[PDB]
Amino acid sequence: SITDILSAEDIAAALQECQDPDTFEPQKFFQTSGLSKMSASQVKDIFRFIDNDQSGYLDGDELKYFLQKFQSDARELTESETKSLMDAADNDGDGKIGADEFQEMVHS
Ligand SMILES: [Ca+2]
Ligand SMILES: [Ca+2]
Ligand SMILES: [Ca+2]
Ligand SMILES: [Ca+2]
Repeated sequence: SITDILSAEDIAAALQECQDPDTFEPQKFFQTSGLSKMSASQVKDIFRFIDNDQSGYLDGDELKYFLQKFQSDARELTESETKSLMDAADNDGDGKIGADEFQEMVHS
């Protein structure tokens, strides 16, 4: 589980940092949560928990509910914040985030 990989305190800190709407920034979240320090294998396990429909890609509602995978009572991302996530990750113009793209974004 995500819980088996990141510390609960770092997750709590990351959510605290982006409590107000339109303050989520991918890079800050990945740093505060500790995701940017994890190995490729650990980042892939997190990717699998976020990919709710097991399509192999993050898209649609999975972006809006991104924080909710870390704590089920977290807020939804705004449309602007979901666009920031896609802008940060997409490199092949398909409008979805593959596992490779996720790894590259997290480690940036
Ligand atoms: Ca490391
Ligand atoms: Ca998916
Ligand atoms: Ca909570
Ligand atoms: Ca893509």
